[PDB]
Amino acid sequence: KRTKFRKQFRGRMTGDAKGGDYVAFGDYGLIAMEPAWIKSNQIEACRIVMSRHFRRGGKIYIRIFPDKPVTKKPAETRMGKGKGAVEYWVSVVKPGRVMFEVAGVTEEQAKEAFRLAGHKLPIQTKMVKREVYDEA
Amino acid sequence: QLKTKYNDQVRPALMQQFGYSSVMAVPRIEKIVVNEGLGSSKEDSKAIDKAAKELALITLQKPIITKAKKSISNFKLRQGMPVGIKVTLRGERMYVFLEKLINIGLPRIRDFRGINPNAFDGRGNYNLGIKEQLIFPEITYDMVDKTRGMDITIVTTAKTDEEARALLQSMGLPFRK
Amino acid sequence: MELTAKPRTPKQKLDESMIAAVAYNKENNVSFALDRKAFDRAFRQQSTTGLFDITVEGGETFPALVKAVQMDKRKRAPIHVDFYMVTYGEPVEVSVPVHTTGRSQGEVQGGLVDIVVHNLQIVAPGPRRIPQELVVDVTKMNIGDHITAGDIKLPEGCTLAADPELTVVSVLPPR
Amino acid sequence: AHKKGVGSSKNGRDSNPKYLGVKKFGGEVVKAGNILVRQRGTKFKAGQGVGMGRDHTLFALSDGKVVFINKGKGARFISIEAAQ
Amino acid sequence: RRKLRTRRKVRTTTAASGRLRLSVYRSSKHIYAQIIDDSRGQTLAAASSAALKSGNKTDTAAAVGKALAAAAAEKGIKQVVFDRGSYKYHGRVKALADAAREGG
RNA sequence: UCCCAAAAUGUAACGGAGGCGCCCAAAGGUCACCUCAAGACGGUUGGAAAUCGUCUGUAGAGCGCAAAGGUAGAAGGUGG
RNA sequence: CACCCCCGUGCCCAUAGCACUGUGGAACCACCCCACCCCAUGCCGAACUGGGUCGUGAAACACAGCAGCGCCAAUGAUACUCGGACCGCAGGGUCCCGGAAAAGUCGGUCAGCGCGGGGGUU
Ligand SMILES: [Mg+2]
Ligand SMILES: [Mg+2]
Ligand SMILES: [Mg+2]
Ligand SMILES: [Mg+2]
Repeated sequence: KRTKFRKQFRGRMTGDAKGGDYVAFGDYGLIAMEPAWIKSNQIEACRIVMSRHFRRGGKIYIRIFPDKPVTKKPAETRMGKGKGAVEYWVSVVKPGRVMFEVAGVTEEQAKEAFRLAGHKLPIQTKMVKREVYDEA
Repeated sequence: QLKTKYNDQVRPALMQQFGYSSVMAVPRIEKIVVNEGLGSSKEDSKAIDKAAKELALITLQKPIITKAKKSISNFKLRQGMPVGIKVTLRGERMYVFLEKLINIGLPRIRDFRGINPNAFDGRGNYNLGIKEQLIFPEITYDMVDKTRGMDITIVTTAKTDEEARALLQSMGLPFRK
Repeated sequence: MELTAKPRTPKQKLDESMIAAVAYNKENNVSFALDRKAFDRAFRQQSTTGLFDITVEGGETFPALVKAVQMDKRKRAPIHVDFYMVTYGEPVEVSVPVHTTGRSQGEVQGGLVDIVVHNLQIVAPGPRRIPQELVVDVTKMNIGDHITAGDIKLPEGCTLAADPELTVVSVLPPR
Repeated sequence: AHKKGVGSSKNGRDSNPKYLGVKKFGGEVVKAGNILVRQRGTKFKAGQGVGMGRDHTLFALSDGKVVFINKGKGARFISIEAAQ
Repeated sequence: RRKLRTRRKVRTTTAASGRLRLSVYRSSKHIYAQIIDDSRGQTLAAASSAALKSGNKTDTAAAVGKALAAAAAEKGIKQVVFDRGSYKYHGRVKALADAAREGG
């Protein structure tokens, strides 16, 4: 969710994935296919939903942590400088990236644990399976 | 006044216990020291005197006030402030004091019983943690100040503690069996 | 896998379903360019612990091994492949996957067993006889049973490159 | 007065004019006096025939041709392989 | 340890100098009062105490210094420089020194 | 002094961070010499660190203050 | 550069470094020995230093083996991009044309090159 301590601010830019593996920590995983900002509350909205579906196992890996502070409008003005260090924290995701990947539970019993998680995401994803063997 | 039996009792008896391709290679005694880390709990630009004066009349040498590492940790700590003391012995004065210890030091210790075994400086070097200085052939309460303690270091070319222990004791040393 | 071409220029393939790999050892690092589909259907099975027929256009069957494959992101599709020609008595080192069999005594119990490390690497495989898999006991494993390299029975010879006390599978607790 | 701080913390006004760089590159017919490199630390160390200002700068003692030498980085050297 | 010889050696300027440096391995009793020229790793003169010593080795001190200054002459050298080492310009070494620092 | 500044320089904003209006008869000139942080094992008031000791040790320390570059063959640490 | 090795001093300055192992001794080196004073360790001649064997090669060193770690490091394909030409409301993305990494893989090596002095080939 929210980081523990840091610097305080940032900026904005994009270009395709870079460190989003594939299989690892599980057999089934969910992959993001579009450039976006993933709100930390948009992850909970995913995890939590996923939990419910899984009556146990917790074999859910969320490997897209919010390494980013965004700001906002103190109400209107414009005559002041940097604003709202605290609007919210997001975690820039890029295509091919892997935010989710369950483990242990049946295909179907997974093709749903994701589907749902998809429904609260600002981007389109697609489920991936195996044959992932680069580095280890 | 020692050294022959040093070699002898040790060296020979060593090969006659070991098998050293040389006389040089056998473990020896590099140096014996005395750290006097007093003060800190006792800021006595007075007591500092008790130390050296004494330490010196017991080792026959002027030691160095191993001042503060400039460390100023939360508690009582600061820049480089006199806190402890260093007194390095080696060879003559080493041996001259050394023998005292093996003869009168520990031997003359009420409550004394010998000395723990368990290897120290796995570097074949022995460590000696002393305390009450009230067991010295040179310390006098009827001509001192207050009363303190001290630590002495055993330095030896002793490669392994195996060889260490041996040498250690051969030259003379009380082990609590 | 009848790969035929092998030039720096791939216009003649990039449009036409054809992957593009390279092979070698220390002698010949022949430029290459095999067919999409084929490799695609191929590597699936033999994976990287499977040497296959490499008769390049002209006919010169060669023995190699799937070393490293780098596929496109966004599109699960593979783009490049490295074939490290087989050997005879020694290749280098290989990647062999860990597998389980038989229900574990932790599953029905109250928890689920987890495979801390999917594919495992052992020192020296042994060209000609390199484990195209690795089934492992799990049953015994209860509520916190971790298995490691110092356990897994190896195929007569093969030595474990992976540090021993390293857990390959444990049976994770419930919830 | 009151009972708060003097100036409002968390500001951003100001920075500095600043400079530094390389005044004479490799192959330039340096000269007596010419400055060839302004730097902060010892990025480039006064090679052969180069003096070194107090501000880690570098200059020519004589005339000749500017020359650069980079030994695996870490230590750099500007020299002067005069023509004459 | 090796800091010392590199401290002296370094400070001892090379080409900016033009002059020549005279070493000395008087840590042992087998000195070498060597003389080398800046660039080319070439030793010109040289006057140890290797060819015998007549018993003197800490003693042959100035013998070699005088044996050297004298030496150079058969090369003709006006300017040289003492690239001593860890050796802190004391006696055994000041020997070769003063000795040569006049034998020439 | 950092970042913004788009690998030369330069480059704005009520853009993002932080310091200065000093200090040092020596914290200087020169000449000698030493070399760090830290962990581990073993040792006395000690017992968390700290003092002593022994291994490891590009220095992960230091450099009077803010940062950056720089630096151990010392700009780091003592004495004449 | 007759063959060798040893000592000093360079270039080079990790593909020349480490570690593990073996080789060397009385030519050289070192340890070792004593050291009142020359000069000296804010205490210790441990280190600087003065006077010298024997003994040793153990340590330090030199050399040689080894590549387990370091360090070096392809090719191929990719990232990215100068230039040209397009797409999507936008985040962003593409084609043609050159340039072209980093990481990883193959594999590479435990240097190589000088000057001078010493002692050997009984
Ligand atoms: Mg690399
Ligand atoms: Mg072009
Ligand atoms: Mg363009
Ligand atoms: Mg292109």
